[PDB]
Amino acid sequence: IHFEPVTMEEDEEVLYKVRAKLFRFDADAKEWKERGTGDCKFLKNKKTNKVRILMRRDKTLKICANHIIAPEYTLKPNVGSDRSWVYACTADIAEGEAEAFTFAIRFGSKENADKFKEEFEKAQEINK
Amino acid sequence: LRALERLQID
Amino acid sequence: VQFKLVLVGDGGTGKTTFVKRHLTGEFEKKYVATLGVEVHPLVFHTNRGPIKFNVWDTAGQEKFGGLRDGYYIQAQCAIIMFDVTSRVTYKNVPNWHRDLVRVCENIPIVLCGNKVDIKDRKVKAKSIVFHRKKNLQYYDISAKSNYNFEKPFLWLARKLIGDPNLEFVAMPALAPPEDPALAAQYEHDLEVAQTTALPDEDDDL
Amino acid sequence: SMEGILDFSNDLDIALLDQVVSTFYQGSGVQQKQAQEILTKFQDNPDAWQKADQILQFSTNPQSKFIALSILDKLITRKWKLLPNDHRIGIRNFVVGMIISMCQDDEVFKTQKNLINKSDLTLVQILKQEWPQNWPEFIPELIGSSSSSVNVCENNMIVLKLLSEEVFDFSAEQMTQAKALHLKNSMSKEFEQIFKLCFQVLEQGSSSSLIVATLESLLRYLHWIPYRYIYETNILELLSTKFMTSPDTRAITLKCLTEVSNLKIPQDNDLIKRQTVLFFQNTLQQIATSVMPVTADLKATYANANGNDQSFLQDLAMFLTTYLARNRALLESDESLRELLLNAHQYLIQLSKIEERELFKTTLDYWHNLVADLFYEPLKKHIYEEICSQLRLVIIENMVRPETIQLYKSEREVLVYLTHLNVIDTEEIMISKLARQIDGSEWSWHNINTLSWAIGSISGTMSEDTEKRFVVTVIKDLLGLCEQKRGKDNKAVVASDIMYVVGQYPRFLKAHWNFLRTVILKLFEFMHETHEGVQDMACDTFIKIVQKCKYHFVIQQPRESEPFIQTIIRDIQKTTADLQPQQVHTFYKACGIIISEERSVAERNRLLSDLMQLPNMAWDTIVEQSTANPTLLLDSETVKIIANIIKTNVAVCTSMGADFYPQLGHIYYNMLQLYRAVSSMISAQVAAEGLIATKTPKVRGLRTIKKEILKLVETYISKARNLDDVVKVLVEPLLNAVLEDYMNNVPDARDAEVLNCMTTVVEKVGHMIPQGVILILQSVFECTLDMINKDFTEYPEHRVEFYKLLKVINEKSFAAFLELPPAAFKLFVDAICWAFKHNNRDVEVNGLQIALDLVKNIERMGNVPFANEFHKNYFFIFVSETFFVLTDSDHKSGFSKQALLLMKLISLVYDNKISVPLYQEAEVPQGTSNQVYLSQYLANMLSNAFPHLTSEQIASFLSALTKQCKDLVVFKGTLRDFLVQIKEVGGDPTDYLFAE
Ligand SMILES: Nc1nc2c(ncn2[C@@H]2O[C@H](COP(=O)(O)OP(=O)(O)NP(=O)(O)O)[C@@H](O)[C@H]2O)c(=O)[nH]1
Ligand SMILES: [Mg+2]
Repeated sequence: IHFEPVTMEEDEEVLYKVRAKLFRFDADAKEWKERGTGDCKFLKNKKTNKVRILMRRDKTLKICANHIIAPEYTLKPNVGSDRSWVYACTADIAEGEAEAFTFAIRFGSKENADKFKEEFEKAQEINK
Repeated sequence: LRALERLQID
Repeated sequence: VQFKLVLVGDGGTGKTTFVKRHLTGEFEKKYVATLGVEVHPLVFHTNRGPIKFNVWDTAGQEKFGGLRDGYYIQAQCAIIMFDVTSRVTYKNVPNWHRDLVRVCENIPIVLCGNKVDIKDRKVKAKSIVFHRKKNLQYYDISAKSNYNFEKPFLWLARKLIGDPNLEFVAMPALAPPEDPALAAQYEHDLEVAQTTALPDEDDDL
Repeated sequence: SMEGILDFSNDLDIALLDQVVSTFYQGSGVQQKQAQEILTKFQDNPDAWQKADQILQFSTNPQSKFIALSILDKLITRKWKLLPNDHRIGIRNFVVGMIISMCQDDEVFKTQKNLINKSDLTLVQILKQEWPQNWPEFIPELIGSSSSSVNVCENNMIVLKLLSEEVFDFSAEQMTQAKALHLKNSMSKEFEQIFKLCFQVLEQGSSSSLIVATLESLLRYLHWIPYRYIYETNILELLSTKFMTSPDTRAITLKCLTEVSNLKIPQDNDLIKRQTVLFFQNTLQQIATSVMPVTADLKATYANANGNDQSFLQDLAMFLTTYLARNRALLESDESLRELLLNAHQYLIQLSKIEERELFKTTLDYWHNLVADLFYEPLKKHIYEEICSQLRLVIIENMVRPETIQLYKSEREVLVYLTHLNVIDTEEIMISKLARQIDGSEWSWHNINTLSWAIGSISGTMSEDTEKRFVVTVIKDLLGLCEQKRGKDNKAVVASDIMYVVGQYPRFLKAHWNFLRTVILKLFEFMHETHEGVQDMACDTFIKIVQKCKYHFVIQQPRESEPFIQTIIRDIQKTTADLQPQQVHTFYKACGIIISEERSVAERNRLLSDLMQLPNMAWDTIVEQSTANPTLLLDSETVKIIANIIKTNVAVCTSMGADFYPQLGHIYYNMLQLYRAVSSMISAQVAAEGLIATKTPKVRGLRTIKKEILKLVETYISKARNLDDVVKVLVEPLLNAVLEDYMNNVPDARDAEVLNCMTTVVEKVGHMIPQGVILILQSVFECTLDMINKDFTEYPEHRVEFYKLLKVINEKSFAAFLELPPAAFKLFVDAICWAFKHNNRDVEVNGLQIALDLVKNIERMGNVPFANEFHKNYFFIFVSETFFVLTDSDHKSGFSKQALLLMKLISLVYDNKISVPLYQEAEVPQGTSNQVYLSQYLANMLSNAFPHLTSEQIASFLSALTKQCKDLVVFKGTLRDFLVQIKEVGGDPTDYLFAE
């Protein structure tokens, strides 16, 4: 006898994941400002094979970086750090309309920073 | 507790 | 779906820095005294939908007090802030609480001791008991280290919505989009950005 | 457009007001912001209070009438007595009238509670000014108007609540001592009449809103009224029965009974004892029948968060703990009260299971009170056996991570007591919990840690034979549990917990050498495990065991050929090969703890030599090739190697202190040469690249070297026992290596650690090197002062260390300031006062102490020219600078030490400790006493700084102040009275006779 009983990134693949702190440059104040600390993920869309950076803040999970790893971008060192990269971004959509930024991302060690440049350049080719 | 010597993490 | 939050406490306790961290993620090192009040909408994504806080960040310095208890009219929730490195700021918690519950007789209130990142802490855990008889939630927080920085809003969201299982959840991450007359413009801004040292280079991140 | 209300030549357009107000409260963005600035400028107009009657009459906006009352509040509290007596009577009348008219319109009474509460508080401000001397009929007329209207009677309860709060709860800071006593006396005189009204309302009333507001006011009365009003009336019966049944009144009634549990009560009247038992009996009865039985799952109820359940359970916890901490003995001897006693504690057991950190802390504090009492009080513990048995399980299951430090120590204390009270029950609970980890029924990462912490926390409570059987059984079961699992993650947790328990039972380790050996060798094996956390666990456990068991590493054990420390040192390279540098330093530090247990000098120094063999060879190499070509120091790898060598020396020196001296001498002279070479490179790099060079990894790496060298020297000197060698071997090379380098570097390249290092040198050997202290001041004083005297913000580290150094120099080698050129001694005084004005507590507190200590140094010099010149030059600078921070409202954190310094300054003159006149021959008749001149200087100073005070106020304040300059507590009250009076106009000068 039968008794009756009682995000938006699921189409992507995580190529690289690393903990980091992200800064944005306020040129009008010649001052770096923190934007978020959390996991930085290189996400590969299965239906286009395009790779983006997606980064969320801990606890609140709010997006602090969402943009394509464009092949034109270039990772530059910052004068006061051997574990960070600086680079300009022309279209980030973490906070609404696509906007341009000079970003800086820092990691826990120079090792993680270099590996990030590895993966970041690998991903740059994937986007071509 | 000489079985401590065989304590392994694997 | 928005709720008025008033934020009160002594000058220098970190009220504006705490809100700013939530608004932009930045940590402001400078102390620029709030004048009267600053209102900032703050939205959180929950499994019950987005909840909007209209934060009234009031001034703690008396000579900048502005409308004082007039800022509390029709608040639906509140945060009282003090500084665990300054006893006087905790001694003044009952005065802010008095001025607050005279205007706002039954609202969820969070008591926050800020700056627990500083080694030489002066208001010891065991001395903090004012919240017990006043039915306030209490949290140690640090706007600098982000220790417990989300707890005051999570607890208030739960009280205001009436769901003790409400959780923060990940906002959906849309696919991001894809001229030569600005290559030299971004090169100027980039040369400056590289030669401005990153702050707090001794932090783990 | 909105800025029109700010024009007072024209009438006030109420409609423009209500639009500005609305744009602020309901508006948004720029419009809201603009209206805010307007409303603040309007409210801050010193004439705006005149237009308050217009708003209260012809506005329709309650927010605007609220702002009107705020403008009035400012005026009543700050300027009342300056008004023509006409306005005072007028304002009073149309505040009284506005309140009556709001209470009579049941519609307004219902919907404008915020505006009515504000009006009540505004009325209460008037009472603080005018009542009872100019209003003796207020209370009788309030009691009369209560019977004519429920809404007015309810609102009179709110007026009295606020009055009680303003007079008894919040007067200490806001009124003078005299004015507070006057109002407390006045309310006390007429309370009989107030209590009558309050008790009638409670016994007869049926309007719950009226009831609740009466009980709200009662809560305030219980802070101060005499007990007879509570125990000689029926009111306990009402509170503990009638008002516990209605959920409306239940929350307020419970808080009232909590306060009643704190009344000042004679502890020898048997009837009052029965009354205290009875109202507890009733309250528990109402809870069991109207709220929930003692079996209810309060954890689940709290988690559901229906209605006000969470607040109610908090308030019940506070009630039960408050009452039982004071009165449980009342229930412990009468057999008819046993059920009541144990039901009350069973509710606390259930409350203690709620998941809510702060509530758990409240109940945990009570449990501490109880189990401490059962531990000492004869014949009590058997009463509570079943309560305590449940508590053991609650505390074990909610154990928090040790090292939330405070909560763990409180949990440990209660559990240690509970173990003494029944060891057998405790042991059985812990073993049982352990089986349900093995059998998987309660297995989890969280649950196995919680239990290991609990087992670890009771170390020292069992007998050594029971402990021995217990420890064995625990490890045995744990080992089998680790085997039982798979995957690094699982096996990692169990293996860690195993080491945690072991680390907590040193008495067992000391008696089982072979076991201790096996432990350590396993930690060593784990120092090669790359799984996240294993290595940190291995090192922390190693040093923790060493701090406790060091003697067993330094003697030769039976069946061993050498002390085990030698076996650790031999394989140290292998043991630590995979550790990160931080972890290596902990290891070396742990070895230094063992080596300091060896009291034979020759063997201790040999062990020291062998331990430092690897860093000393890497050191010799580097010093050889570092000096060859100073290029290497640009190699980040050599810089990292150097800093890690120094850090290893700091770690070992931290363990060994005075014993570390031989190793210091092996590196000291070359280390100071290295300090200089690194210094040149930093300077050379800042020249070639600019100040931005200080932010680069290379320079930060070089500065790290300098900092660790200073930390090493500081660490040794702060612990040295042979100070002859410190002075005659260490100090001179050190000063030559660091002082000039600091003085002659640009501000952004000076290390504040140099200051901290010098503070220690002065601390331990300052008395022996007066020429060295002078050299220190010469090299750091002026150039550091110029860094920190432009704002309160820049160079925060230099700021703090600067005043720590001046403080210690002022204590230990005050002669150095005597030798300063007069220009530089004046900068020293300027620098002390600069410190006064910081809000940074680190700086402010040392600035006041230096000022105090300096005055004492000067006083001890006697009647000599330098002391006489000091008072002539600087006495009044210190009196007036101290008065400034006392009265400016931005340095309240330093009141006490400002008061002390001020009391010392004033006492010098009223004890005739100052030999020369403090004035000019000209400006005062010959022969005038410094006492008279001081009182004149201060009267003039305060008259210009606080021109709104009367001459009489100032004169009474100074007479009181100087009279009381030997009684710090009274002196401080007079200062606080003064701080109240400068906030208003018209302060009563007789207030300053309060002490008299
Ligand atoms: N170390 C530390 N500093 C903090 C923290 N939070 C704020 N601060 C600092 O404390 C100072 C005061 O910050 P602020 O937000 O302006 O305090 P406030 O309560 O808004 N003051 P006001 O009432 O006058 O507006 C700032 O220097 C800020 O960087 C913290 O969590 N940790
Ligand atoms: Mg602010």
